[PDB]
Amino acid sequence: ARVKRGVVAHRRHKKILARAKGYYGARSRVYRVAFQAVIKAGQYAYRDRRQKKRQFRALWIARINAGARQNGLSYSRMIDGLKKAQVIIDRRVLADIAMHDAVAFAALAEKAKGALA
Amino acid sequence: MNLKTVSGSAVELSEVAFGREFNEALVHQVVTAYLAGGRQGTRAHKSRADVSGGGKKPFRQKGTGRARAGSIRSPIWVGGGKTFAARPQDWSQKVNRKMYRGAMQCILAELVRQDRLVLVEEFAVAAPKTKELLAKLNDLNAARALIVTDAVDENLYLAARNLPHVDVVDATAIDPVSLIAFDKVVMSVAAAKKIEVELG
Amino acid sequence: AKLKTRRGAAKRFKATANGFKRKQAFKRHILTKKSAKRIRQLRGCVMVHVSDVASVRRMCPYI
Amino acid sequence: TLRLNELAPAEGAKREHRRLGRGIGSGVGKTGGRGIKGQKSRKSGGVRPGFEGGQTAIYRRLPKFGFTSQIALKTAEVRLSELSKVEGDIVSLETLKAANVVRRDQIRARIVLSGEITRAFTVQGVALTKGAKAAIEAAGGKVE
RNA sequence: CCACAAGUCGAGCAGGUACGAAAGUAGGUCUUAGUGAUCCGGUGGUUCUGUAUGGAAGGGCCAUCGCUCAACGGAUAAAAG
RNA sequence: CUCAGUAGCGGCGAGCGAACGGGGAUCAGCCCAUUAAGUUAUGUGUGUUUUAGUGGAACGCUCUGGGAAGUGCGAACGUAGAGGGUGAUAUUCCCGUACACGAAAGGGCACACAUAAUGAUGACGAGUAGGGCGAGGCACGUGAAACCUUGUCUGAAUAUGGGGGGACCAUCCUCCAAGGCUAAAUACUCCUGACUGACCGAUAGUGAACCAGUACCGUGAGGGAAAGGCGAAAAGAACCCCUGUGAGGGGAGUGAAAUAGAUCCUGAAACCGCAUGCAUACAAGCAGUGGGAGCACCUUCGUGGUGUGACUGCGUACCUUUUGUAUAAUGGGUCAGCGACUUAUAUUCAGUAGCGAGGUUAACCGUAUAGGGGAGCCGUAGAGAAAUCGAGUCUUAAUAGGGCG
Ligand SMILES: NCCC[C@H](N)CC(=O)NCCC[C@H](N)CC(=O)NCCC[C@H](N)CC(=O)N[C@@H]1[C@H](O)[C@@H](OC(N)=O)[C@@H](CO)O[C@H]1NC1=N[C@@H]2C(=O)NC[C@@H](O)[C@H]2N1
Repeated sequence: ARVKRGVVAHRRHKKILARAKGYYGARSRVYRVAFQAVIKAGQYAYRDRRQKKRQFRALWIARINAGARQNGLSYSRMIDGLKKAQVIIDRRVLADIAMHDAVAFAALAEKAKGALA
Repeated sequence: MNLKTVSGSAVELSEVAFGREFNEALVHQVVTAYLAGGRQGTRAHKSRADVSGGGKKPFRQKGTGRARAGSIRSPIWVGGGKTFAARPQDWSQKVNRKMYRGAMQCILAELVRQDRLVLVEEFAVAAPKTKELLAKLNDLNAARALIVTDAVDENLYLAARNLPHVDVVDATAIDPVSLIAFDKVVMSVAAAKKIEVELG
Repeated sequence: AKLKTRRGAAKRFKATANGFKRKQAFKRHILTKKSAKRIRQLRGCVMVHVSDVASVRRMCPYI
Repeated sequence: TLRLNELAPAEGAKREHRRLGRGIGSGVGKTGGRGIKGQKSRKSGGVRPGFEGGQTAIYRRLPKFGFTSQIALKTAEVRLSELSKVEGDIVSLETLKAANVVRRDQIRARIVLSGEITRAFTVQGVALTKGAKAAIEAAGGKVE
């Protein structure tokens, strides 16, 4: 029962090379190089699925800081005021409002100042 | 056990030979042992000692820049020996006498339960003609069948030789694979009683 | 082929109901300086230790 | 049911054999369970049984004792319960050999109280222990 | 106490004994070093074995003897550059 | 086959390893001077086999198709439904197959008779048995070492005699050396014929599917390759054009197909071109990843698809070996194909199945996976070195105590 490896080996190599599409030079042509590139891409993606949440929260915080400073507060004081006022709107929605609706963000800042008073 | 033939007559057969409960694991072991015993097992390969040539060291141990080699017939090299060369093997297994008998009893009982066993008072042909046997089997509604007789008549053997899906055997020559492979088993009463005496 | 008994170990060990028995060392010679208690307590058979039973079994497959 | 493609073995009767060195996922890849380096990782790597690294072995630091008896090889022990295998009522060395409870090259036999019997036997030329003789007589038998 | 092989302490029972009026004490020395496994043989005993049988030779069991095997768990009876 | 890895041998190490008895296969005895069984030649007769060969059943229509053996419908043969071929997959188209016949002439074997020879220079075994010395063989290494062989030195008795029974003696049992012949059961495959394979399918399988022990290498012995496939059928491309009357190509023609056009089935990858879309010449690094504008094409018009990816956070390959490697420690130029825990036997444990105080056969026989074959093996009792006892036994003066049970 002699077994020839050609068909299955070719399928596996072709699948790896297909996942390596778009890479530079030997990384999209040569199996030994392409296989390392795919694994490292997977490792990077696993790490960056965690990094993405941090980066987007940092962006929301920066935009909220800009809005609060336009309304006469700092970010930390505005967050403290909202907590004391019991408002539980999260930073993603707060930054969306800060970017797209200035009047509503002004109202939120006024509520935060009123609670801080 | 009481079973009727095709012509309505009543035959009495022992519960030991034709009424035992089905034991699939035992039947499977015996059937696979029979199939394994059917193997021939003739083959061989050449190892690094059997392949032609290869006596001398291809090149010196150090200094050439090559990977070290001891023979051109190394199993690593193209055209070299096979790493684990095969030899002829015997594929027969031992089957306990009681286990074989029990498997045969289980097979016969299951055939009786599934109605693939057909009892007939007498089964004979008047000439070694294929068409006569074919007509007999067709009126018995057993066109694909293993026929079991107390003794194999020469005319019956000759008539059955050329028919596909039809075989004829003596009562002392049944085997577990042939009892299962054919669609139906047409058994004469004399053969059934001899099988009863043999107790499966 | 058949497993072969290590004859040297076969000459040293015998099987009991639940193990192996053996003689004791230090009773062949240089006996004058030994106390009477050691003389009479090193006499007779004892059991093979459980840490050595497995090696004894591999060396003596049929006893 | 009862077809060549509808027969299966019992659950737990068959297992796949262990295949070493066929990738990371199998759990036995690369070294194949042999560990890293050393004598035992080599081909034919085990040491001879009874070798302890150089110190005097257990079977050599202990003394030899005893001698082998020759007539013990021809003496046969018979359990009392095995007497039921004998056909007939006469129990002798010949009939025990015929019943196959005694090997054919043995020259004498002994009966020990091990099991139980019901039939009455006559014992000719076979040694009996005290309890075996008592049981033989209690079953209605006799010795010569 | 201890990987093993070993090592250490021991009340008490039986027989024979020594010293004490006696209750008693004594299984070496205040204790902890003064040491060497297995194999092979020697010696004194022995109700064991004894290659047809009776013996015997040889073997077994108990006691004991022969290593600065000191590289001291001792690779050979026998070995430097 | 078992006895049995037992009894023993062994720097008592590593290892070596019987016999008796039992079960089978096959069976057979005959002679030493008027000389046997047997064997070999030759001749004749009978039987059998082998070397060419002959006959040998039964299918049409329809659809797809280049082509039918394939689809649909309905028939016929079968002692023939083994196999091969035919333009794709045929019991009925061809060769065959079952079966029935067949030899001028020659060869092999068996039996019987006839004639030679041979058995057979040998007529009961003397330089022999035995012994001293040195070696060898016996499972047996000088060991308590019997038995066999003999290089050297010696040396009987001769049936009222002699050999053996593992030092040796006695007694018993058993056999007759120093003269011979003898089939079967057993071992093997350069060959011949038939049949078979959970054997390979062109880096495999023989080194060799092909003009291979060749080419090639070496003074020589010797070493030793690579290399299969047009098409069903050559129908292998008449003729025209460019070119050097070259190579090569474009038409034409053949063909079902010519990107089947000659090193011609399929035509993967490394590697190398051409075309289109987007990006790219102020910006520093394992080349990706998470975001993300713009552009091009497509569109179910979008909270859509495909290609590209300005700008931006993070981010020093893989394997091995190591306390520890981006390491300037090892290995890899790349692709494709091959490349490493097997097989036999024995043993122990686990799972599973049969039978169960029992379980099971081995060799072998067997128109043969069946059925026979019970010799043997394991379990059912231990203690003791052993004789011996035995649910006990050993130790001991002990019925005490204690060890193994
Ligand atoms: N629109 C463009 C038009 C352009 C215009 N026209 C002008 C132009 O430009 N034209 C170009 C011309 C093309 C090309 N130059 C021509 C060419 O090359 N001719 C080559 C002619 C000679 C050729 N070498 C001969 C050859 O090799 N024979 C082989 C050979 O002996 C052998 O094969 C192997 N294995 O070695 C054998 C295998 O058994 O088979 C043989 N052969 C067989 N055939 C037979 C068959 O079929 N059956 C039966 C049997 O007879 C078979 N054997």
